[PDB]
Amino acid sequence: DMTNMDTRTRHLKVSNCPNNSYALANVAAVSPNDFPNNIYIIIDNLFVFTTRHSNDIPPGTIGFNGNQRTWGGWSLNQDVQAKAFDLFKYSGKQSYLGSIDIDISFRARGKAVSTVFDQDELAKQFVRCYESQIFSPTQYLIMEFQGHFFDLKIRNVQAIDLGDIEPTSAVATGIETKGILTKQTQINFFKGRDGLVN
Amino acid sequence: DMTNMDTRTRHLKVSNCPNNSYALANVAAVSPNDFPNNIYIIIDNLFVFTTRHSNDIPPGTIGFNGNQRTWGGWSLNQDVQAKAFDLFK
Amino acid sequence: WYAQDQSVALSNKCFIKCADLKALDGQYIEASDIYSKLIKSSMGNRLSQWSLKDYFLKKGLCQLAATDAVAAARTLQEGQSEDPNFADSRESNFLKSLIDAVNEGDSEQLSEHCKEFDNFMRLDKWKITILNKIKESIQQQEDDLL
Repeated sequence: DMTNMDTRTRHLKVSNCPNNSYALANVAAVSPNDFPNNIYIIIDNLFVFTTRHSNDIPPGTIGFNGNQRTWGGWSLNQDVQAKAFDLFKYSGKQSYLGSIDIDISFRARGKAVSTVFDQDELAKQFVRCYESQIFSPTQYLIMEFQGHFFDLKIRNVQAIDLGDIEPTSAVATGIETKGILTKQTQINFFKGRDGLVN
Repeated sequence: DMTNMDTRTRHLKVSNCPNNSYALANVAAVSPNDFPNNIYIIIDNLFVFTTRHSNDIPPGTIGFNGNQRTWGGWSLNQDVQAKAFDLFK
Repeated sequence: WYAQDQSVALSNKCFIKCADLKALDGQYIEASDIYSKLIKSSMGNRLSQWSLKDYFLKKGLCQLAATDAVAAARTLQEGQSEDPNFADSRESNFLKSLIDAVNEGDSEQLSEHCKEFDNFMRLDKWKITILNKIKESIQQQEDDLL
């Protein structure tokens, strides 16, 4: 429930992620005194993330993993602006994800494996680990599938409203479009720029 | 002695091996609350391993090394079924 | 005390020694913070240009021995942008290659890079020492993944 929450801006320091599991969650870990639990927060009016309570991060600091700092090109100890976000107001009607394209790459070149990766299983894992989260094009993620670490970049996103029988909306590559993941989004996996994932 | 032991099925999460000696042993490290000592347990009705008491693994979780996950094609955090095994029968 | 006296050269000599003893003692983050001060104190000074490349390299090396490859990459980018002499230098290329090897978890590649760099600019005892810990960290990660 996002109806009521303190929208005041806060300047927060970027730091190393507390540990690997939180990075695998891809969620801004915040203290209870910073922001409520399980709400979408925007950072610099571009980068949206879900907040989860974390006692290991003091109030006034925001935790990020490597891929997010690659997405925004941030440094450690660099200050960022954080505010409340309301995608439903911003988009109006296109609140869901209809079709999402994901480039998959090997994080480590020496960890190339000839295994046959099931796209359905990847979609199930993406949906299982990530529900009701806001994603944008060029946003990066680290995925753990069968012990194998992958970098996922959302090359393009299509935003559709509930009730649209056909996806007549144009697929947008611009970072402006954002949507909410659902149990029916068409996930299309493409090879990464390295082109090593089979 | 395998005559008497609780055969009731458990759903356990796969996790990283606690360390290298634990992996070199190639026998499932389980908590005492999980299963007795030095008994053969089957997993998914296919993968058999010898149990050893381990206090570093909480009850309700099973430790695997990389080769075993290769054998079963499993993930970290993947849920697997574990039961008693009796090869002699 | 030299910095209070505005004697930049003597201060830099002392901080080179200090940051170097700190890196050999495993205090890599604090050594990097002194490799950073030396960098700022030496920017724009034509007399320190040769030393400046050296400082950038050492900073990255400490950041690689602290397993913070991201900071090493940032130091490389900073040096490439701020000092053209460092941009085209063998030291910058060497630091890039070391960062790439650390990211790939390939200790043998980093060894090849060290030997190549040794052929053209001898690695003094300090660089060999720090590089050996970088190697050990990569190998330990490989063994932990096994």
